[PDB]
Amino acid sequence: VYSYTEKKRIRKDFGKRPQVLDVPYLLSIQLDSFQKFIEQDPEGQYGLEAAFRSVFPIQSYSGNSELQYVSYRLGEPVFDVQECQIRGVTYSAPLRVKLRLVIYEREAPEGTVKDIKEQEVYMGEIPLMTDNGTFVINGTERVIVSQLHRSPGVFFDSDKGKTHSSGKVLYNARIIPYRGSWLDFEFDPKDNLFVRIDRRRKLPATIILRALNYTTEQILDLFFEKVIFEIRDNKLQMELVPERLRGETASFDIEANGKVYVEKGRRITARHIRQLEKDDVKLIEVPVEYIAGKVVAKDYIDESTGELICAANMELSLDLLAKLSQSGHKRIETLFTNDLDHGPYISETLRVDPTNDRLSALVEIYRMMRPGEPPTREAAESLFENLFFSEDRYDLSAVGRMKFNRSLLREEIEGSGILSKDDIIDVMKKLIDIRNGKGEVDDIDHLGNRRIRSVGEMAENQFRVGLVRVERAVKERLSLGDLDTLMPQDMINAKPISAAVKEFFGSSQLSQFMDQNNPLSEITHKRRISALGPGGLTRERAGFEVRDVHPTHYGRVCPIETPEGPNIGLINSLSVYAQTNEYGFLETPYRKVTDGVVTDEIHYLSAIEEGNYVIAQANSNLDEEGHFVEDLVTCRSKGESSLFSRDQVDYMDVSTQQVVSVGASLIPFLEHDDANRALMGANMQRQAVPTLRADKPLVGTGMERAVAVDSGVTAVAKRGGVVQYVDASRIVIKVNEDEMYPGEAGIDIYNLTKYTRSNQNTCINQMPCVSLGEPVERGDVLADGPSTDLGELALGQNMRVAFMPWNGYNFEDSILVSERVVQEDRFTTIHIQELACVSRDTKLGPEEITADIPNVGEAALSKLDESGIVYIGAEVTGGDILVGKVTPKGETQLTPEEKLLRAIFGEKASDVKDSSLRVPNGVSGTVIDVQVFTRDGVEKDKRALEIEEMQLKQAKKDLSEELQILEAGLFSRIRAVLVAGGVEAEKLDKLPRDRWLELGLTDEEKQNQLEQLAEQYDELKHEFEKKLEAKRRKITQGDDLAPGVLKIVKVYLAVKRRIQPGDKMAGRHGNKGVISKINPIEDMPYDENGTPVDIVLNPLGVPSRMNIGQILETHLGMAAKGIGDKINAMLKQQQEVAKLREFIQRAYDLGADVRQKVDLSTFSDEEVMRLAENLRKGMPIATPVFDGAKEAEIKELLKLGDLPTSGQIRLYDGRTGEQFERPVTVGYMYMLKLNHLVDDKMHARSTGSYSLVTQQPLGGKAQFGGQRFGEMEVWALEAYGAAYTLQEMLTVKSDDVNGRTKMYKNIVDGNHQMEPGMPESFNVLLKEIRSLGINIELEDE
Amino acid sequence: SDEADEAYSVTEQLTMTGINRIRQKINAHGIPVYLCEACGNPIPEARRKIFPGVTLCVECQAYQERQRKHYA
Amino acid sequence: ERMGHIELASPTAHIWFLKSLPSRIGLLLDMPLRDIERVLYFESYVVIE
Amino acid sequence: NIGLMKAVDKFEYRRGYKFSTYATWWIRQAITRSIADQARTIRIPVHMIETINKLNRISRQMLQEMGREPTPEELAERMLMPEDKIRKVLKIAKEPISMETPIGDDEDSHLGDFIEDTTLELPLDSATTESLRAATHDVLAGLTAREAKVLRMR
Amino acid sequence: DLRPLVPLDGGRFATSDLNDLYRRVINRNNRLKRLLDLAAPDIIVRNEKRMLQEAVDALLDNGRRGRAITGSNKRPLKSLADMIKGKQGRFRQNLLGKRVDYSGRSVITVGPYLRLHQCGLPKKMALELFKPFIYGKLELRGLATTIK
Amino acid sequence: EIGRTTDPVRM
Amino acid sequence: KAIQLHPLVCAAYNADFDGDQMAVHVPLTLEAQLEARALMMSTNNILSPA
Amino acid sequence: AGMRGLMAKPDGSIIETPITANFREGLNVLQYFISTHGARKGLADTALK
Ligand SMILES: [Mg+2]
Ligand SMILES: [Zn+2]
Repeated sequence: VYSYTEKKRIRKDFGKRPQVLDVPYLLSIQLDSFQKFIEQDPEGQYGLEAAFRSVFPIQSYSGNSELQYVSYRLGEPVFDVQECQIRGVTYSAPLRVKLRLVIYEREAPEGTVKDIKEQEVYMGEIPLMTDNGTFVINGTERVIVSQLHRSPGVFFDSDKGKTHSSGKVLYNARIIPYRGSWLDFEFDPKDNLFVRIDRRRKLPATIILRALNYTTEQILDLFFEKVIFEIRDNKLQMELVPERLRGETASFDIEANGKVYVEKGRRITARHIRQLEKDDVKLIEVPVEYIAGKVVAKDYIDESTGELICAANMELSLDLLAKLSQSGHKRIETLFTNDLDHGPYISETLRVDPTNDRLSALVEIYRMMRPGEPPTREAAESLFENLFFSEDRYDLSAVGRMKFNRSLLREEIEGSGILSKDDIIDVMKKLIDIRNGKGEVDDIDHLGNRRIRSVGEMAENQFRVGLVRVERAVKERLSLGDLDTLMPQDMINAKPISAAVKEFFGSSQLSQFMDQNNPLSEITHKRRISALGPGGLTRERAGFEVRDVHPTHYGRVCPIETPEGPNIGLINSLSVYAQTNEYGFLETPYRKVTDGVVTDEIHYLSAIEEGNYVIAQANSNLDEEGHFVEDLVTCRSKGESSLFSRDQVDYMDVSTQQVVSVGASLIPFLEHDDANRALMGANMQRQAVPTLRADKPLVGTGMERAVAVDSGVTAVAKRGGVVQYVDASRIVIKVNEDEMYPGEAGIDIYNLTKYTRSNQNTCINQMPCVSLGEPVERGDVLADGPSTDLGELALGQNMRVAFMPWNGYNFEDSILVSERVVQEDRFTTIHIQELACVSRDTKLGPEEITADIPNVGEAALSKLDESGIVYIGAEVTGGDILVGKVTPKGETQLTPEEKLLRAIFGEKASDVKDSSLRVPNGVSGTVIDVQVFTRDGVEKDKRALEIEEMQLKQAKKDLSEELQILEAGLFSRIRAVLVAGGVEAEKLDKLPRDRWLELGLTDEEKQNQLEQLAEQYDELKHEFEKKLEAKRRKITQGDDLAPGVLKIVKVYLAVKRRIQPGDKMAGRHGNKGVISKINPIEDMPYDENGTPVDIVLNPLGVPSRMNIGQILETHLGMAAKGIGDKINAMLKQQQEVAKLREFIQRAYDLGADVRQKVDLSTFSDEEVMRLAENLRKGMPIATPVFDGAKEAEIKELLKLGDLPTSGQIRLYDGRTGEQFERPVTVGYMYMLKLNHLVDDKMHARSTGSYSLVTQQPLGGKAQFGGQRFGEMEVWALEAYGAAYTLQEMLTVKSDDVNGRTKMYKNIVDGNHQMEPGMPESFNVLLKEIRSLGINIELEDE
Repeated sequence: SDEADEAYSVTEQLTMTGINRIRQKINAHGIPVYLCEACGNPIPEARRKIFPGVTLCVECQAYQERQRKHYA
Repeated sequence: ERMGHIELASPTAHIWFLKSLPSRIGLLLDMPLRDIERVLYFESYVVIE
Repeated sequence: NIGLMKAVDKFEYRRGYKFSTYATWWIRQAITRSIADQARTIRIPVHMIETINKLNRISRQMLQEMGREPTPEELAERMLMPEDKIRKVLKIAKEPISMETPIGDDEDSHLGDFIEDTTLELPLDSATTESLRAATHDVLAGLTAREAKVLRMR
Repeated sequence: DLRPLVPLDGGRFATSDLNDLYRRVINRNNRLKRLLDLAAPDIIVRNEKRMLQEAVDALLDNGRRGRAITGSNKRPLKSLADMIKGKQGRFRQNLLGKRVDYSGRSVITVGPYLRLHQCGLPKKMALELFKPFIYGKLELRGLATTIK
Repeated sequence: EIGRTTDPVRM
Repeated sequence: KAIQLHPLVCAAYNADFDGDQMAVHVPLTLEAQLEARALMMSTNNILSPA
Repeated sequence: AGMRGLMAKPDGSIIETPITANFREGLNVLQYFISTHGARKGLADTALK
């Protein structure tokens, strides 16, 4: 089986581990999220419905006349994606909501309304995610990177011995809900348990217990055990059990049934305990000095006189001895403790507890929560019960409840939304257990503790914020109920809702510009997992362990791809096969393992569900039948890794790539590279710029085809068929009737998107990769895009690189490129960039765009047309006038003696000042699109009229050609549809083509299909005319611009940067580089045959930074190119199809037992010709990431062509023509450009603009600003002996208002010398220190 | 110089430090005692053979490590 | 360069000479800063001879 | 509170009427004149803020009665203003931006670091002016005394 | 001109927060005078004097008061002493190290054809950094009539 | 009776 | 369009050629030029000051 | 060429499971994950150092 865009060039594939689960749609993480958010599901689980069902029973406070929710719906997008990008608007959906007003009766507690109003109300506009997960917010293509934060739940995270001496690990727990306020228990070095509220002052944790309506005694019952004493006619026969005995001395004569077993002096052991556990030990007679420190459990008062005998939680003494003796209490309750196991914590907490009852507790926590404000019963009542136990301002989500109930070892993953007394009590218990008994300080980088949000959840949260802050006002307006003077349109305001959602989308920390310069960059931006933003941890104060990799990052987050820089490991990118749970934790696929068989069933696993299991590994052989080839297979039970026998593993890794991401899965031979090198390679190849002729990765990894398919940059067939008419601009697909939907014409029309700017100013572009007359099945790619090539993801060019130094032109990391690469133009890029000339209206008048401009010759204003704007196609150059913009002005107040000169020559002081948009300096491109917007009150100019007419003609052409093609489809339909059931072969073409709509055949389901096709024709033309009139409406109806502006004009330059010394090009393994020289054709080294190397890398790169991957890629790529030119040589001499089929079929075998099977006898003798033609440039070779082409197969392939096995040759210096000693390595390496072109970075400032508050220059190169002579450069000049360079560098050059004129004129008259004065900025600092009361002056004036 | 070379150097010094600590830990030679310095009991002499200079028996030493396992 | 001024209808303490810690107002009266804060925000009268 | 004082000094008891209904209009008008007075850092009169508030009311009414939003030459019928005073009023309503607004990507470059002074003159302009001074000086040197004096007086 | 209110395109304005803080203080002070003119109960004048104390304290530092009074946007106002203190104040930023004319930037390469004392330099970058010297040399050389 | 605050709305 | 830097001083700058960038400042005055040629010129500087 | 020793984890704990495969040979996935454990600690400490 092979698809026709795979059948063309079948990339040769090493790799042996069979694929078991295909790499799914790489963008599902956003699509299904936003599908949850914006598809109306009959339930409250997901989407807007959850928000409405949480916020829309609307009862009026004390009015009891209500407003309730019925249903909603998304409107129609006001513009399509294309118009929305161009005009520039958020491609939105009007969010109609059909609410139902229910006015209750006065005296309607029964539920008896008077009447009801029910009416849909437009409530804001949630934007729409385009087909590729990218929203379009203001024309710009935005992406909402999914956020990774801490799950709502309960965490035990004692800090590890920092705050106090002795390394005393102080234990603490937190209940971190979704909505509400935190609640954190913490221990002290005094061994006391305090509660806190969300970083407020401390409080002993039992205050919350006393404020939960708990007296001291029931708190003792919940928290401590009970031991009851008996004065069995003499002095305290106490009840006791051997586990209570465990770990003690012989405090007395340790007896049992009157017989001694541990005499007084000997320490308790486990043999004593177990003996006496058999010995029936429950009660003994012990000395009453044993209770010299034991806290009495409940309150004891003499009931005879009302006197207190001993209060709750107090250690006993002989005072309490005699007190119980006077009333003879036979039982005395205390709390057994043991600082080894049952530490006394709530004991001393109540000791230092200042409050007693619920009222005192409430007032205490009120003075804590809202200081200053005087306490009072009802206020603190409402506050405390609103904080944690109200629905409105508190909610543990489903996530919170699952994680909380599991961390407490409950078994219900469901339950309350708000907290409960059970919650706090059992969390305190578990905390104490962790302290003394068994627990753990779990972790907060464990992906089972970190949940993934997304566009769905976040947009729903912001929509909830909008809805609640509109429901407040609707509550107020529904305070004063009325009958027929208020609808469900005037009690709701769309402003706060849509305002908040536009808030979240337009300006946030997450919704960021898309990286559109590379399908890899695009699809890695969409599936990115950022741990910052509103609700996450900030970059600077983040500190640590979130940044490190954790053993549960296996398969849910790529270890080796993450943005180096001050935020590393905060911006993880999701793994290849990773998915999101229902809840939000990151699950990874695995294959079920039976006894000794590796099942082909796949189970997805959450994060905490790995440690319970022992999991196999992808690099595990097996004898085709589930049974492993070894009895020991490698596994990782919990964190660590070992060998385990065949009958111990339950799950195996689905494929060897699932540890890496879709960014680093494209790196050939990654298994041989340092981790930092895979990191750098991922970062670089994400950033490659799409070149002129997208070549192909000569050594890929077999993931690029799926990567180019998933990122929708290319146009894939949504249905098979035959490509009827191809074109540089569009593809037309005549569908097969196997797939044709019954009531319709067959045709499908793809509009290939020609040169249009990507967000990084690169040139998006699509080319038909299809000839005329070729079949194409579903999912096939018909038109490749930027950096896609027959579906392959091609980013750079494969070049004959040679690893030798060559004269110090690549000293540290430089790269010496030959000029053949500039002559073939195989790094020439394209760089479309807008330029906007806006014509606002100042109070002196408007700014016209006329060609009439002062002070420009005819050569200057030549390339413009009569209306001012530039022609399409003019090859503008640096400084040319693109849009003539002459502004009104007046009242020059001209200097003396220029009035003199003007009087001596008599020229006109034209009131208009030139401010025309010109091309920037250095840029020299060609204008390729000129749009003109207008303020609809403004009358259109000439050229704007011309562009409107052109767009209207083109739109009529487009929609009409649509109608023509689709009606031809209807013809090739029902016309030949006649031949089955009503056949009329040659009486068919006689009557015209409009005919056959009224032909006489058996009026059946076939004739019914004829009528349905013809009426589809009719309605199709009617919708054509409707859509065309609406199109002309949109094209002429006028535009909306920011206020004040009178008309905008835009130019689109197309620049074509070739390459030059400075342009940073690199490879896929971290091998960076900057071009240094660009040698002639000849000075390159050349081999036996005379083929010069193209690029010459530094050989000291390889060992020092361990990345052998580039060398293995070079060897295998040289082998692939040997196969390529062997095929080419066989095909120049028109050998036969026999020899080509033979040799190619030998090529696809290559020794080792591979997972690829190709049978070139099932290929047509003509079909092999297309393939071998595709291979004449060379042979592709895929290499899965960790299970690819081992080196011996590289050797056999290099031997397949007659290339040397060693991979090295003897090169000849082009200059001297004398052989280099010591054979060098040459081979075809895949080198990328990068988007750090020297043209964008080079910048020189002599004397330009200046800031306004401080009289210093401005920022970098956008304002023509100068470089920063910052502080440490001042230190460097001070450490040197320089003193005058420093003075002129901070006085004359930047800040002195007059120094930088007397130093400009002095140079201009050839006299280098300066008059320094005092820098303006110190005068500003003087003024502002003096602007406080702090007087400051200068002595010795 | 590159920004990954520095990461390599820091990881290499970190790994070397951990390994040198662990490797300097275990008893290194060579003196028998035949006798626990906290319980005096008879060591299985193969165990002491494992580390020339074993000063504590398995139970007491495991209990010691368990005890410092909390830092409290 | 020119600097207008503002004749406050009531005096009002300089925050720098009050919360620099050592509170210069505070110890220039040898008076604790908590009490100065009680006096400044009209929460506690203070005697002046 | 000042409105409440002014109400109490004018309040009548003999009306047999509740006080709060008398104090409410007073405090409302006082607070509203305040918020029109010194809310923005560029005072616009009570009449302009009343016109602006009416336009906001009319827009929040018209966005749903039309469906998406009203355009300025659509409020020519919803409100009866000249359809260009609407232009200027929409222009005036915005608030100025804090010059330390954190510019995008969270670099500390604020908008203050992007506001150039378009009042200074280019040093090329200064050198041109002074060299022009010199040129006229040595030109006028090439004349009589009374001619040069007449041209320095005229 | 040290707390400017420069105009932005299309009618917006760029103000510095010192303007807003001064306006706050002036408003509250004039209202306090208007209160003493009517001799309100001491509760209101006490509240107003508290408000003035807080306003001047915020104009001085905009800290020291729990919640620094944010601007229209929910960001705290850069007070006056927030133009002196710290990595963004005048001291560490605009006095010790300044943005400097006569200074370009560009990627570097190797160039082993160079003596130690000399550095390559692009023609365009030198033509830009060295514009005034070129004007002087031209004018003194008679090629250029006048400076324009 | 109260501890303290600044929050002039509080006072 | 790239400042070429003689390969020996790249060790002092710590400037590899991955794309690292330099700022060229100009000494205007005569005192400044004489300083740069008598204090900072790269040939008067071959001994690390540490 | 030789084996690339025992990798350390971010804390400094040295995984007794050592990487026995060098770079000229491949590395099965466990070796690579265990290596990235320490490698990203290196990077994340040099970006802040
Ligand atoms: Mg660098
Ligand atoms: Zn022992």
